[PDB]
Amino acid sequence: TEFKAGSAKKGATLFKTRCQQCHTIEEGGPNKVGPNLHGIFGRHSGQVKGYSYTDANINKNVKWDEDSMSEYLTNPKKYIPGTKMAFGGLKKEKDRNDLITYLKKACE
Amino acid sequence: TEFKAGSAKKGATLFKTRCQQCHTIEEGGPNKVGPNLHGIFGRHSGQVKGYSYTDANINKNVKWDEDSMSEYLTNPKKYIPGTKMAFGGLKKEKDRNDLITYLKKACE
Ligand code: HEC
Ligand code: HEC
Repeated sequence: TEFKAGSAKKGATLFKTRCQQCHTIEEGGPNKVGPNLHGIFGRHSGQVKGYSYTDANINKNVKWDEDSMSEYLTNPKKYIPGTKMAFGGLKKEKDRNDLITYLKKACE
Repeated sequence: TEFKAGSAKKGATLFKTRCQQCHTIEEGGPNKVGPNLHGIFGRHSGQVKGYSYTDANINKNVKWDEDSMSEYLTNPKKYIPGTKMAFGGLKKEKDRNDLITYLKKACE
């Protein structure tokens, strides 16, 4: 594909307003409705310890990158049918760019 | 009209990313390409001291409120023909809501 960096401040607010409801992102933050996402780009789907994932996400075995991430957030279920993440998606690239910007920084 | 409160954190990033280029908002911040906007909702257009406004904005005599503001940011020049603010506008209400949210808080 093609992915460009947007704004990490903007990505920050999007997170707080769209993801934080179900996820933490900090090193050592708790699993909640969703799994903790710290360190995600160095991992594959369904590997956070103690988190109960659907068969769907485990089997998908997604190696998370800025590119897999942009497609996933477009529409989570289209990408991972069976997934229990209840989020419609981020339709705008601009939106996904900003957010993945932040994630990439914050997840490391 | 009708104006609803969105997010002040989101409004914050929008500012930094869309307005800050030309405006400061803090009490005692400097005039720049644009006038300082601290205290704007208690004022009419073209009254900041030392700022050189166009005849256009002065004559318009806009009493700035969440409602005049939402329409202005839709398209500044459509609202104030002759105005020298070079910004296309914020097409989404959602976007304007967030931003006016922040402004209202930050401008006081
Ligand atoms: C609650 C309503 C959620 C919101 C809002 C978001 N996510 Fe989510 N996420 C949620 C669940 C229940 C799950 C588990 C899915 C399963 O089938 O097990 C997830 C999963 C993810 C993942 C997968 C990571 C992995 O370890 O495989 C990612 C990358 C993820 N969520 C990211 C994410 C972002 C960035 C969000 C905000 C736009 C977001 N999710 C929203 C629950 C919820
Ligand atoms: C520089 C490219 C600008 C950006 C980006 C934004 N504004 Fe602006 N603004 C700018 C100028 C040059 C002017 C003066 C217009 C004139 O004709 O004199 C303005 C003016 C305003 C006003 C009017 C306030 C007054 O005292 O009458 C407001 C409320 C305002 N600007 C707000 C504002 C916001 C919220 C912005 C971000 C989306 C924004 N402007 C962008 C220059 C520039």
